[PDB]
Amino acid sequence: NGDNDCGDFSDEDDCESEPRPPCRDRVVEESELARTAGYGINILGMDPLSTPFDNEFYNGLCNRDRDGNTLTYYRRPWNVASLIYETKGEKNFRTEHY
Amino acid sequence: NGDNDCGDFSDEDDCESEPRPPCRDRVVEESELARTAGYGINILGMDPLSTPFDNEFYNGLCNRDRDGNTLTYYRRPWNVASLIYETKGEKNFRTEHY
Amino acid sequence: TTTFVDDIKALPTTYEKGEYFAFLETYGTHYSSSGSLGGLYELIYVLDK
Repeated sequence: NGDNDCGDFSDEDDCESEPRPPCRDRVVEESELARTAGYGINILGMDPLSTPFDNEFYNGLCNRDRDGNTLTYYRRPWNVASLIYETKGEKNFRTEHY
Repeated sequence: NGDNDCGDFSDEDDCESEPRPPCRDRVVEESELARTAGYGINILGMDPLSTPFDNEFYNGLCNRDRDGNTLTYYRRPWNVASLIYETKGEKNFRTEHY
Repeated sequence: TTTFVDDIKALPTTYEKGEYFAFLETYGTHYSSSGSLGGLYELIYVLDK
């Protein structure tokens, strides 16, 4: 049913019924975005590491993520509970003289 | 009857009668707007979160949302009770000297 | 949604603070009854002599 979990076509290897699509609307895959939400940061080490878990598998009906800079629809995997696209921005400055 | 609740064709799996459309007028879907009205802000945490509930299912006849910057018709889901498009704008400034 | 309903369906009933605290971070503590889409900006300046 278009649910890729193990490999490229490991689960979809045997298709007896018709290839029923799970979602009909055009939703672009999460390319280079928070899709890779797993991180192995070391409190004693350095910057976060790669993802420790699978973040591509999804359970059922695609949960729409209709947000972002441009007009495009992303997917949120079943492993990621939330995906916000807030473009927050701030800065601070200070000075002193003795 | 063109009511997407379960899946792309989960509820519409068996269509014996003609595909009667629920609304005849051209009403564009709510693209990237308040359609995603669910937010899970943490009082002890940070900015609001994603939607915790399905916000696409609608009950019956489309409720017109004829408002916005341009001339286009949006949809309001059955989960969202109201959707106002008021373009309010304000600003404030202050100064002092000791 | 089917994801949240399955979480409430597969949910304990004997005051499991461990999972409830875990479930609390998943969907936040309290949802928004009314919001305001848009955006705001602010600027703050200080000076002392």
